[PDB]
Amino acid sequence: SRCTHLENRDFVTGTQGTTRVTLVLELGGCVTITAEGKPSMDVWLDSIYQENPAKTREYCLHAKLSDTKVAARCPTMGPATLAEEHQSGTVCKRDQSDRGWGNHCGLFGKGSIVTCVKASCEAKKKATGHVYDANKIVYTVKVEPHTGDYVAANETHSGRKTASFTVSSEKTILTMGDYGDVSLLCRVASGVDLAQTVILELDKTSEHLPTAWQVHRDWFNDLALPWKHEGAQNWNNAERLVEFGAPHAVKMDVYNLGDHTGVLLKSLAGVPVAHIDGTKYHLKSGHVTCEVGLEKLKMKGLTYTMCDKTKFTWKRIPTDSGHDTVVMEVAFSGTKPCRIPVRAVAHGSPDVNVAMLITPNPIIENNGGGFIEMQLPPGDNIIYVGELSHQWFQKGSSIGRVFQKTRKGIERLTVIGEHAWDFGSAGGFLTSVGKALHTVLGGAFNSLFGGVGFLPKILVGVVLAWLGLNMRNPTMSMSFLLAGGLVLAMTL
Amino acid sequence: SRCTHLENRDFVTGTQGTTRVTLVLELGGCVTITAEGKPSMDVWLDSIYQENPAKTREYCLHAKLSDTKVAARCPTMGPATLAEEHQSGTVCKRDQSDRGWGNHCGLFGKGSIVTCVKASCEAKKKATGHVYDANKIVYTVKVEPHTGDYVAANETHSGRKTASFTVSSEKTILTMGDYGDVSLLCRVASGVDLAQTVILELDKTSEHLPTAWQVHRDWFNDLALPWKHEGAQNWNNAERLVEFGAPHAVKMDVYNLGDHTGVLLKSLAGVPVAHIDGTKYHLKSGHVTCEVGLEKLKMKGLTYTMCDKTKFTWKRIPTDSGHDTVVMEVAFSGTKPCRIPVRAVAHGSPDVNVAMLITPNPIIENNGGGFIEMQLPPGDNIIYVGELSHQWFQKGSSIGRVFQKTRKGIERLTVIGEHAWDFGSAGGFLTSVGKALHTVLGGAFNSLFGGVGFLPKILVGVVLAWLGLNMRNPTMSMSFLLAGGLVLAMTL
Amino acid sequence: SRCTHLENRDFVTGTQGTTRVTLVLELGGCVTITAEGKPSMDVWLDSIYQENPAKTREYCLHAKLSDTKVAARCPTMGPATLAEEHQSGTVCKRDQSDRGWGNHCGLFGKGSIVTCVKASCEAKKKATGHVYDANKIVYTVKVEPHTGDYVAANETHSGRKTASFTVSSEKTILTMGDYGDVSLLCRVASGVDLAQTVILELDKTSEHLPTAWQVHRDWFNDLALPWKHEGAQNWNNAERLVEFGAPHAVKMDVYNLGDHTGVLLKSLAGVPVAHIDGTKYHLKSGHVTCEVGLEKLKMKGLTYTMCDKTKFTWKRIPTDSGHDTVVMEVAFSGTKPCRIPVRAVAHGSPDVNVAMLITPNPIIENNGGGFIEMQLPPGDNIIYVGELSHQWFQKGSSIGRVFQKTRKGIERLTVIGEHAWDFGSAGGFLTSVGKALHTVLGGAFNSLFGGVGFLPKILVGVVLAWLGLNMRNPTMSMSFLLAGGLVLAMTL
Amino acid sequence: VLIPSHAQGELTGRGHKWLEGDSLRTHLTRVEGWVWKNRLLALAMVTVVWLTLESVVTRVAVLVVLLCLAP
Amino acid sequence: VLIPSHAQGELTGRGHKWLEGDSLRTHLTRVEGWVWKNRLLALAMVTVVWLTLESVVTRVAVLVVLLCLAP
Amino acid sequence: VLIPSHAQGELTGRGHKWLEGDSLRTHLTRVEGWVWKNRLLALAMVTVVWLTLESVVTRVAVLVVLLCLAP
Ligand SMILES: *[C@@H]1O[C@H](CO)[C@@H](O)[C@H](O)[C@H]1NC(C)=O
Ligand SMILES: *[C@@H]1O[C@H](CO)[C@@H](O)[C@H](O)[C@H]1NC(C)=O
Ligand SMILES: *[C@@H]1O[C@H](CO)[C@@H](O)[C@H](O)[C@H]1NC(C)=O
Repeated sequence: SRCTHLENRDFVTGTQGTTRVTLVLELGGCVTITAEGKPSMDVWLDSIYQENPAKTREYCLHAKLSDTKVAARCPTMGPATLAEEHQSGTVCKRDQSDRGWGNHCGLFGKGSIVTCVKASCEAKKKATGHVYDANKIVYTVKVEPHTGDYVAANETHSGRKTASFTVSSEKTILTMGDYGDVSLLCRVASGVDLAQTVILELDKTSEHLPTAWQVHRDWFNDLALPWKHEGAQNWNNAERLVEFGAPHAVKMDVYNLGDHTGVLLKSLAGVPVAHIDGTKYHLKSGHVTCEVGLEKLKMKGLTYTMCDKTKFTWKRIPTDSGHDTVVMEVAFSGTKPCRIPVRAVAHGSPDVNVAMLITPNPIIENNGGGFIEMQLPPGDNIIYVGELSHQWFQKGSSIGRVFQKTRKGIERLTVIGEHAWDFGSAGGFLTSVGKALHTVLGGAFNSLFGGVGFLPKILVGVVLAWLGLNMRNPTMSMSFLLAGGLVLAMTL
Repeated sequence: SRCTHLENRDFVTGTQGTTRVTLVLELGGCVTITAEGKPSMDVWLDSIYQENPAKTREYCLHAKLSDTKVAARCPTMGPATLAEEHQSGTVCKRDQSDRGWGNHCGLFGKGSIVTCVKASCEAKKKATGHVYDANKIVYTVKVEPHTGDYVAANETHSGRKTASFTVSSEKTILTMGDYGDVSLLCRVASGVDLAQTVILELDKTSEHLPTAWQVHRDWFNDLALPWKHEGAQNWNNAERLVEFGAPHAVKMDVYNLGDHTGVLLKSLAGVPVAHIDGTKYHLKSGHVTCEVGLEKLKMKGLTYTMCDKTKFTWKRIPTDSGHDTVVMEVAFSGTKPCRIPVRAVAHGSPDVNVAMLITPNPIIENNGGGFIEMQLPPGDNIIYVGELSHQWFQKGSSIGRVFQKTRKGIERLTVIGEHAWDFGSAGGFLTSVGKALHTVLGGAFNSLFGGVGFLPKILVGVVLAWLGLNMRNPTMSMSFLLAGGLVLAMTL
Repeated sequence: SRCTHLENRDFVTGTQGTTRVTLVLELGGCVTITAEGKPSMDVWLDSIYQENPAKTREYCLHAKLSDTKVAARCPTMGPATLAEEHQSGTVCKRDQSDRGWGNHCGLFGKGSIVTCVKASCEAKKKATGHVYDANKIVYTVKVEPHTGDYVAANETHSGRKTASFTVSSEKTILTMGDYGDVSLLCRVASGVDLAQTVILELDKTSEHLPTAWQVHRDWFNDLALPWKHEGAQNWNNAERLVEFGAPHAVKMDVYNLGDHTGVLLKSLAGVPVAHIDGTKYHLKSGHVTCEVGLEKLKMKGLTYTMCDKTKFTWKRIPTDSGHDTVVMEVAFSGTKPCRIPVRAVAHGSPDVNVAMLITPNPIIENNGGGFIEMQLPPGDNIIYVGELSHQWFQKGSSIGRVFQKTRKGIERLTVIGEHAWDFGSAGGFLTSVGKALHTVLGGAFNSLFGGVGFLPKILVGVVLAWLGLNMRNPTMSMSFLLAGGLVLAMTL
Repeated sequence: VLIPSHAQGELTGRGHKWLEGDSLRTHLTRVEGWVWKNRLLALAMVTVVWLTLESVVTRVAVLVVLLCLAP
Repeated sequence: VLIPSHAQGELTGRGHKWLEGDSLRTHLTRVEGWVWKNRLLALAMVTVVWLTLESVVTRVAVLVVLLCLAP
Repeated sequence: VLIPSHAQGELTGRGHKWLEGDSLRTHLTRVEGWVWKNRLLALAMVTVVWLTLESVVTRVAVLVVLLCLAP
């Protein structure tokens, strides 16, 4: 049961006869799939990476300046000119000095002056922007059967399976061993928007920094630095790291603005970190749409015998998972293998089972089993495992759980619904209408207010509310009602 | 395919039972004529030229002047005279000079003076006008089968067949090899309006200019430059390049206004270019109406077995053509010949072959085959070639494509004019009435408008709109109808 | 009497007790100073010139282009670049071309393309601007006494005197033999504006053109052509004679817009010509104010005997001059020197002389004298020289001469502008008021609508009239008469 | 691209002038030649103004404006 | 002397065209430069037209007409 | 994290220590860019405020103030 390790776990449920289930998988999240008569699976998107991306630009972070030269002219002797003005990799400026008898000219007045320096980029002071190729990125999905064995985060479950989806991938069959077989399919076209992502890499071996960052393409293209394309010989806009002092007689001075790394890193704030693993460049934020096929899964040990009721013992006592589920582990000491006599009752002992087992048909195997995961109705309950028993009090009210489930839905709804409304296993008659409305609403609310940001959005919403107070006639008030909906959407 | 090479191809199509389809083969464009149960063809017009078109008149752009001679007589004596006034091919002027005992006359006053110069054109500084002969103009039209072999623009497909059309030439039958015989008629009488058209040469074989321009008969006949007919020995109005100085004592200067060529080249701005290829004078704009006789083309290889699904490999993966088609190439290592098992499956309908192939019955043969082009509906699809596959997301939108087709139609009607009305087919009422009204209205409008120019269009529109606002009676509404009609038509 | 050789003679007249006359000498004019009891003087500004003015700019009139090169990149391979983009004297352009599998790229889309040519000015096709220096320009004033021996314009008078003026100069004393001394003071700072003037020259060797033109500084500075200062090796804005055709797939064509000289020569059409005499750069328009101290002029020959009336004969019979003035020459065969008895007696009125002699105290000498100039009353006259007589008829009319003289005053006001008040000025309060009014009006009208030119000034004047045709209040009704004055100021 | 002229009245003086007469009246020629092309429209345009501007005097100003705008 | 611009006159369609866009643009650059040098007088005449009102569209019509009539 | 801009203190007005005084005017490219990026919304605000307000100066000054408050 991997996904006990992880906040942002989701549950999905299939009816009897449910054969194929749509999901949206995302990094830092997991789906526990359950269905009637079928073993449960934990499914998650492990990693989004590409080997050897292409690259877009290099930016310079610290200029090296050298070979300052100056030329000047008396006030009527026309423009001063330097031979270096046309050499590649130089920064120049032209200006007017003041001249007179005191500078060995004939005339008092203004006289032309020009200055140029060689400009280069300091060793290991470049930023490189890498970009993805839609045909080569790999979407790695992993699946684990709920075998009822527990393993830590620094252990590997014996039955973990992996598929590596790509544009060439078609559809994958994963042999789960005794649990049968799962069909799995994922649409890379539905993945991250590879167009708008740039992987900003700084030069190597910085110990106390991220290895790379994931940044917006237009922001990266708007950096205020000298730049060149891959393999180009010289830096464009090299003047951006240089300033020229005011001219003074025949003399003019050049000031290096120094290392701009600090203003970059201070500008890289609120920005998701990325990762690099040798040649593999990984994202850390993204999602994919997949289509899990429960057709051929089956359950181990439905013919196994019932265990001895007397021989159980708690190894891990019932405790709260923080998902409103109870997790536990029993040792067993009889002859094996056998089915674990799990049941639970509400207090007053009506002898009606209220255990929602997430673990299918719990079994003690010849060398494994005994972990159990349950959901229970609110209030006072008694859990039983054979004769072994434990009083449990379940915290939240039913209306509280309903609200919390809606809050989880809303929490995912911004990220997933902006990608796709249909997380909820194709409630299609409702879901398609909701998707259409949300699509056109997002179209409006993004074409307007696009890039405005939450605070300026809200401020303009308040301006529109004041216009509401200024609406002379009912139709104008309807236009305010539209602005009300806008300002609500932006405040939410 | 050729038409892949061009940003401007039209997918004319015909149902089963369709024959003798009608095209209007705009130069600088291509037609992919696809017919159910028949081989697809690419058809286009490759050249419009005439060999050695006759010439109208010549201008000179830089005068050579020589033998300046002057005579003058005292004020009471009489008029000054030169024989160089009668010896034709000179430029001359008579004027009056102040004279007196300052200049050895007997009496003060104004006395007659005459000046003459010989004039001729500078070497290779002529310009020349040529005019097409409606019974010697030649058209050429090329057809190429969709064999499923790709061929770059610097290579020649083995099925590229050329027809040459002269108005004396009846229906032409071209044997497309195994696919059978296509036939054409391309009656030259639908060509460009040769009466409007003059070709302007500049006599030099300049290394950095277009070799000729195409210009309207009026503008070329209006030029304010000295001119002659071919083989006439001397220039008329040569004075247009010669400006006399003001008289002074017994003397007048003659000043030469120098080379006009930069003026002419700048005044040409806006004009269509042409080309000269030895003796052949090619236009670079036009069209012709072709009947295309498809009735004898036949499919190739409907009786071959399928290929083995296993052995296909992507030589070139599916990629967007920019024409909203998917273009791809496979290579196959099995025995030959065999039929390619192409399919495309929509996400919504896993059992439906949605692939609308442009290529007919795609075949592998001992030296060719395996290039494929298809069209797909917007959204998410998986292309297959037997076992080989590729996820394709068709980026367009149905309404967007229809709107783009309306834009194409508007463009065609603008550039072609009335002939556009009978593109594709006779089209019954809508086409014939549209042609009739468009011809009548466009003829009357061009009769009023011809030469008025852009800013005068805007001026007249604004004037008519202002009058429509100002004036009283109901007929002014019709004037506004004219005002809007002109304004939008001219602004579109 | 040099001034007889010109059309535009002027007369200036002094009573007894005339001292320092003020003149405005004008280039191409000539002033006859006359005074009671003194010899008359011709005075004129002979020439204005400077040796080797400083070159302000060169402009190029015909670019040579060579070494065309091109580089291009497939749609994602970033900017194409050339080493030529940085060098001196290269013109380059960057653009995009449509590329795809038709030209061996992998992607359909817009490739990057760049092209460069060397651009250099062809041979002699340069225009050079020169600027005068107030410290070095020399104004040459000449003076000639009315000694009464005639000479043609083709021959040099025996007593012509030259003064050269510069900032180094002072009251200059010219000794004219027995006619005494004359004092010239001329204000170099009162001459032409040396900032507003530029001499433009082309190839001086051009057989049928003037050597130079006296253009205005702002026009020459706003010329569009490629330009550089003297000695600079590389043309700024060299692209302005070059243009690049639309990108084909992997090519851009480059075109030379040809010899601009005809455009420049046409644009000159407003301009007064100038002149170059080896090193001496001469102007052909301008004026200087001068003060001519008459006080030491001396009458020659008042002690001589009267000539014998018997012995005159005509060397040149009387004639009009077009200055409403009669000129003649007599021979003599008595002993000499002597004083010529010249008189004129109107008709039928024998005792009233009417000979207003302009050549004073006429004398005949060994190889000298004998030429006489006088002005006469309109109508019949008899001219006598001793016993020699001629029945001159003086055409014209009494009021006609007054009208002609006052019209010349308007011509003077038109061509001089402000300074016309100085001409003939012996100081007077009314003249000072006139100069004040003219200076304020000229300052307003030169600032308001300065450089607007006559047709746009007509436009603005009539617009200002229209804006006053029928108006709400008289409070700005002056505007219509100001417009009338503007029209009058426009008219001339 | 283009070289403008400059006003005839700027420097003046009595010297010989290059193309002295060509600065002004020549500009009328393009208008007359324009009329000789436009004529059907031109008379129509005139009559359009003439019929609408029954306010007589402003006919002249309007048609002068139109003719001077006419290339 | 003068040669008229053909730029619109042939109305011809698809192909390759000499110097097309700068032909249209340079007229506007002429008006922009004339306005730029005028702006003192232009603003004065603007306020003079403000002394008048048949309509604001008349005001802008007269201003545009004047700026197009002059270079 | 923030460093306060010295122009708020500007301990002597005689100073010449950087370009930055002119650069502050270049920083109006923030407002102008916000204008250029949102012209249709600005024109919307224009069309709104030009119609909704009766006062004439506020129909400039308020929009100016809002565009200067926009970052
Ligand atoms: C996993 O971590 C625990 C605690 O850090 C440690 O006792 C155990 O040995 C680790 N096992 C592995 C395989 O790293
Ligand atoms: C066509 O162009 C390609 C450019 O890559 C070249 O390799 C090939 O040899 C050319 N073929 C012909 C026939 O020109
Ligand atoms: C002009 O003057 C020269 C000498 O200065 C003389 O020889 C010649 O005869 C003169 N010209 C005429 C036409 O007499």
